[PDB]
Amino acid sequence: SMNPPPPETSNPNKPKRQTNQLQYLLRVVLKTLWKHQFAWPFQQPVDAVKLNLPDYYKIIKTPMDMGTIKKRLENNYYWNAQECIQDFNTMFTNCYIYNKPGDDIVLMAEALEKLFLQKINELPTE
Amino acid sequence: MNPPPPETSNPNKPKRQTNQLQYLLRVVLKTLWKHQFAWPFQQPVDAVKLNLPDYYKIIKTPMDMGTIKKRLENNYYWNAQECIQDFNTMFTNCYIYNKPGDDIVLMAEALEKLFLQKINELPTE
Repeated sequence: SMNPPPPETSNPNKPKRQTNQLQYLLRVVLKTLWKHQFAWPFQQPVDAVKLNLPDYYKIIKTPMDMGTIKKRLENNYYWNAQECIQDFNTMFTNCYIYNKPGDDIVLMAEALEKLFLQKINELPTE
Repeated sequence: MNPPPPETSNPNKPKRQTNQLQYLLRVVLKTLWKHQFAWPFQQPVDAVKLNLPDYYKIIKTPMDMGTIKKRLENNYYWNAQECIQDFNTMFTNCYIYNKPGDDIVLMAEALEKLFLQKINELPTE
């Protein structure tokens, strides 16, 4: 029933680089999704204890949230833009996995995913 | 606490069935209901669930698509403009409660654009 530690956000062993794509993922994609009116359930790790969801971390074994993605971008945790895109995709699919089609939280996640994809469509060239 | 939803049946008002009112239900309501952006507008805002204690302090004329649907089905509207006014109230309530450029406002603006495209083909009176 207890929450796991949050995902790691710093990797001292891993080389760092700053690219136009990674800058855009933080300053455009993360920032835009963060300020969306539907963003609140996704801004921090699911507190399954406080929300009374004892089965959440039995079902969701690869948790991800926007606060973690923000920290990973800030800490240069990602070398390839695709690692960051994968984390966003994990966050959305975790919502679809844990919940059921038509739940409001799912409709919120779907709207964020569609906006996310629109912003990714304009990712700077590699 | 949320207010009661808007009234949708008026036992005193006479009733009529017109091409414009049919179109508003069968075409306009139907098309808007199925838009990707429609769900936040399909029922009254549940300000208790969303923890928005200020919503019904700011929005004193609430309106939503489910109420419009019911009003059309119950012949609550005599004039098509009464129904058009309700859609317009729905959209402006979003602009009033929120701020320019908010994502929810952009959603309402897209629904309003579609609404106006459909109203442009409303049958004549």
